[PDB]
Amino acid sequence: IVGEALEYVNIGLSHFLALPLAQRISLIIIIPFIYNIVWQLLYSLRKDRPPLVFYWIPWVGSAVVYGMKPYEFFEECQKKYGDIFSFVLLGRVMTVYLGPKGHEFVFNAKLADVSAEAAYAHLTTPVFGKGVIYDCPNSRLMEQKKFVKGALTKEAFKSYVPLIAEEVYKYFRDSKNFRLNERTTGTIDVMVTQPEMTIFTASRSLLGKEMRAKLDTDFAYLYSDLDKGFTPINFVFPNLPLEHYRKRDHAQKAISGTYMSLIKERRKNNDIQDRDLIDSLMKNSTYKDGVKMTDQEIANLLIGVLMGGQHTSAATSAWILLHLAERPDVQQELYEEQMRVLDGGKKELTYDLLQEMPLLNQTIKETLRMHHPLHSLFRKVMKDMHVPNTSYVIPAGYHVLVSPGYTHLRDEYFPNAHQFNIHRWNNDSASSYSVGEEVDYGFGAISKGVSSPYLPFGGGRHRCIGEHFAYCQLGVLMSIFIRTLKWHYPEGKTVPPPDFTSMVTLPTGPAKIIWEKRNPEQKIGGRHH
Ligand code: HEM
Ligand SMILES: O[C@](Cc1ccccc1Cl)(Cn1cncn1)C1(Cl)CC1
Repeated sequence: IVGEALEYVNIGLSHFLALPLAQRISLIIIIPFIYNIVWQLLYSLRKDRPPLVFYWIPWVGSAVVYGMKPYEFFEECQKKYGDIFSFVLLGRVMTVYLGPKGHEFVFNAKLADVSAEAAYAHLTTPVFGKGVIYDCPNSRLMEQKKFVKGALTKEAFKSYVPLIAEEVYKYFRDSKNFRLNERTTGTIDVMVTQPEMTIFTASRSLLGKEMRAKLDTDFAYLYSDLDKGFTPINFVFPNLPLEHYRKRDHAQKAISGTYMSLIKERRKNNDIQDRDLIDSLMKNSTYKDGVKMTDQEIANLLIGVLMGGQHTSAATSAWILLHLAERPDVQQELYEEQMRVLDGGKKELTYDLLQEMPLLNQTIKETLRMHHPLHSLFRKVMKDMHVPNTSYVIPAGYHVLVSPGYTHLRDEYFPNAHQFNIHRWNNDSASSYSVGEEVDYGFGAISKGVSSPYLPFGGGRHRCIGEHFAYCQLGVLMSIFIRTLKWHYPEGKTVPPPDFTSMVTLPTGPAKIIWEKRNPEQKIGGRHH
């Protein structure tokens, strides 16, 4: 009968629970291994799902290959499966949609369909603090971006340019990496100098002289502490009780405390001007429902703004230096533009004159094409998503992944994509531009279409608002580098490959260049010890 088989189910169960633990832990790995494999083969039979990349190790998925070489990973998947495909990543299912259609499917997705803050809050909230960026409803984000943008105006950039210039010259004068008054040539690691120059120039201009002054003290170590807490590791283990995580948390409290100290001091003195982003957020951080940002939230939002601009910009100036190091022809061409626009150095650099340096701006544009700082952008899917002109459905709980930086490197959209060529942007020197209709999500009119193959600043509701600041900063910095120095590689060295494991696609260090003064006898004035 069949009842006697049912007895043997029970018997077999009892014999299973009595196996030697050698065989039993052997089975606790062999069962999920086999089940994973069986599940994938079953999955490939669904026609309402994008092809899923095969993987051996459950939960881990394609994490290794994706983690180390994501563009190579995407190209292989693209050849095998086309532009839409899925892969497992440390517990999650990522659906990749490559190319301009993918830009459109993700950046222009319905607010109800996808969530950025659901993807990122665990990465950023620990670092920035509560109440801001991804620790708040999207509508709050939209207004925060409006608040920050309102400090990032043309009139602010006119005032930031000499402050940024002052910092670059102070760095050339005082830093051990240069000391131009004492040395006429030297070797630097751009992954040491550019992060420093970046935080010095961004602090001075966006936070002001007090906050810049504090980076000359041991307080600077908190920034370094806070900086470590910004790592992909936060995606799997956002909070685990080790030391790294406590120095981070301490840094957040300590730095936000310093900003709040200055904010409350400015208000108690009625010392509220138009100097910096701090003045600006103090005068302009009331939401449309009338709720005012707290001083804590203002401080946290300052941290997020500085942190965002820090890693994107520092990686970008590093790459610019690295590409130009093997292109003395491009340095020469940029130097001639500087001499023409600044009347042989006699004109002081201003924001308006920066806008008349198309080749310098094209050099930034081309670096951002070859080295998009963020190789992958994510959203969590909130509701089932039908993929147009397919029968594909992306179910809620999945994640979508868009990669404009991958398209940046495709010969079909950029001929000879792997060649650094600033002249591919001749008569097209703008950081970005909308080829047509606009829309406003709450922080200004931006392009409605997100189909450009070039999208260094993303698009849609989550689009960057830092692009003009980053061009101002990079522009001032590279204008001074060009006028002051020539540089090249040590023998046999060339452009390093990207390190894709970090949060930005920074160069693999150490990435060293050799500088020499164009004018060995030129002195940088000012007092120093
Ligand atoms: C070369 C420099 C930069 C590049 C290439 C860059 C790139 C991007 C990209 C691709 C996004 C969209 C992210 C997504 O869709 O998930 C973004 C968003 C954003 N960025 Fe930047 N960024 C840069 C610098 C900056 C700077 C300097 C600031 C501030 C001064 C900044 C602040 C922001 C903010 C507030 C968002 C909005 C995020 C959201 O709404 O979800 N970024 N950036
Ligand atoms: O978009 C960011 C997050 C981010 C967004 C706004 C402000 C700061 C940060 Cl760090 C990075 N970023 C974007 N612009 C500046 N930083 C990443 Cl790390 C990709 C998810």
